[PDB]
Amino acid sequence: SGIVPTLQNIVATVTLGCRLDLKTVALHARNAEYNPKRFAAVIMRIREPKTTALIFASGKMVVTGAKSEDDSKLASRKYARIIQKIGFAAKFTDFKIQNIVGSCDVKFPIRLEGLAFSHGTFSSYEPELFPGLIYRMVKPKIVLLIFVSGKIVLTGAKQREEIYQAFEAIYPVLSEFRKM
Amino acid sequence: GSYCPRNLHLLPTTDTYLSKVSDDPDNLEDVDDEELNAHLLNEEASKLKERIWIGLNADFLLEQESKRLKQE
DNA sequence: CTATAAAAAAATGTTTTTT
DNA sequence: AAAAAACATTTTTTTATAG
Repeated sequence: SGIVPTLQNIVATVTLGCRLDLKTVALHARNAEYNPKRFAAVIMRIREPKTTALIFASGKMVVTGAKSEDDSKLASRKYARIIQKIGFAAKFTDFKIQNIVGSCDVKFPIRLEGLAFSHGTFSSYEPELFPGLIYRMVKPKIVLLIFVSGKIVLTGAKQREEIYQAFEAIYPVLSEFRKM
Repeated sequence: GSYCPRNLHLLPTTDTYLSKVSDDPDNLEDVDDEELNAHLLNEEASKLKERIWIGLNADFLLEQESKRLKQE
């Protein structure tokens, strides 16, 4: 009603369109974790606009870290200046955002052992397994995590507007199920 | 609001937060700002990494050199 | 670690064809 | 049984959130 989910995390996928050798990429950068026995990728954890990414020897890194969409696009734009300024061709093609995450505090305790009754056709709650209540929403398909205190994780969607609808929709339900 | 519900497009869209950043796929030469231009170590500094990386991964490098033997 | 989701490509890990 | 080309998973990365 009066609250709107804060983007705490966005995933960005991007293609650079060239099978580029990892060996070299790492040995040219401040943030250079290549462990081919471990992960098959290089790890550059840039400072501004704050990410982590994961470059692949086919040329399609996994940029994870953004707080927004200004960041996530630039985050992945900054590995496109480094890999460029090293020795490779490699463009910036198809910036697709795979995931966005959300959160906030509805500022009151929320019962979960009863939510599993009414809206339990969408729900799965095992108390001592994971204190959260998992809400599988269909329209749109964004997964909510509803904790006892009243804090919600709204990971799932690829558009920001999507996520926000998932908060608005579940609200009159977060209001009905409470500890007065 | 607390009464009649939230208006759909009075909240920001991801698509306004993407169109805020440049789309040039070739000329990514608009995000250069020194700190970025400093994620690329020189000779003496790059030579030290290759030297250290080789040692940490001399584990990895032998199985891959033996993968060169199964391929011969 | 438990749990959500989301990409990605080396790699081993399963089920199932074709010898 | 056996060697084989077929699917499926374990790995990693971020981030908040709480038993």
